[PDB]
Amino acid sequence: HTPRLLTCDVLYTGAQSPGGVVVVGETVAAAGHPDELRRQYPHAAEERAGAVIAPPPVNAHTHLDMSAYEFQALPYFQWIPEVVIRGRHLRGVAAAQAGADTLTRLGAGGVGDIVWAPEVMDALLAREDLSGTLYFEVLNPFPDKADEVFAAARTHLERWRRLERPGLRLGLSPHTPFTVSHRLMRLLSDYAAGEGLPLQIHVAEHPTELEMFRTGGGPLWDNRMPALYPHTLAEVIGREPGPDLTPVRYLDELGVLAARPTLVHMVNVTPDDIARVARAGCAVVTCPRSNHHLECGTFDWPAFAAAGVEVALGTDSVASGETLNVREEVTFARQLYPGLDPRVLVRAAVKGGQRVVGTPFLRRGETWQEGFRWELSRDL
Ligand SMILES: [Zn+2]
Repeated sequence: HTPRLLTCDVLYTGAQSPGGVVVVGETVAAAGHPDELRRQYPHAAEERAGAVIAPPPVNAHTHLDMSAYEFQALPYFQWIPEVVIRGRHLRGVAAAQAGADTLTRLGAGGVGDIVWAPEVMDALLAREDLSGTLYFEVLNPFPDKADEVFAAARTHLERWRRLERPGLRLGLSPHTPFTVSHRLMRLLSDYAAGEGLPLQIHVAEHPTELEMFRTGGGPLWDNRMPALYPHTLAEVIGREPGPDLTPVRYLDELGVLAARPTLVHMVNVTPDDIARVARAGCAVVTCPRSNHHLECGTFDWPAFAAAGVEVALGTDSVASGETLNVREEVTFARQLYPGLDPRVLVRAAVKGGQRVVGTPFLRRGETWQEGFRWELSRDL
């Protein structure tokens, strides 16, 4: 027949750069380094196929439905009006179903979705086109309410666990280290660890979070809505904030990292925090655009990579992440980390995410799919 050599900047079948794929008809003949290919197929016509050739990326963290409650609980979300405004429509089943539709049109790559409304979980759990993990979000900073909140959450979880099918599993998501009491956090992590339920916790997203764990105050805590929290952060976390404390150290000493939960954002951490995460074997999900729009600072990917921590990519909800298309986060991340090997970004988008949410192979014999050529991606 007639082989075609499609070349790209980064290929992921470990990622390779430069990259290339020889296609014969609609079948992959070979995939690897391009020079190897031009030498193996001298008569093959070449085609510049764009920057990336790889399976559709996994959106390891997003919210297809949210609550005014979680917006109200986080002061820094309010400081960026556009985010609150954009987030208002992200309520209920209809909006969630439309989001899932978008994910499917984008390549049907896996997804790590945080769910708020029980009715949304009912609907998404029944989506035969989705794959990944649906994490039920739990939020309550009052120690005295921990037992009852846990019991209510467990009931829902036990019910849904029976509806769970291969490819789309149920997960749990304690909101943050400061909107969930220390008692409820441990009840949740222990339960999930024992039942084999994946976990995702938003940690150290904004710098003001690290500040209050150190001083008990600052722009976040001092500007919260009083009725939504106990009178002191100490009451929420069960210990006094201090100079040597951080939300990560808090979770580590609380014994929550023992369950190997996936930590989201993780922008404002210290070298010691990174060491604790690496030791525990926790994976982390970074949402580039979201962090930028929420003025949270920048995730230190090179530091996490050097520590050997598994990194995945997410877009976060569209309120702060713009779109549900992770291909766009890869582009953004390339700009954020000039010294970081682009191959690391692509591998993270695909393999990293798959490992977090639970990947098509691109090799000889496999059907060549246009979905592997990112430059041709359509969200409609
Ligand atoms: Zn989130």
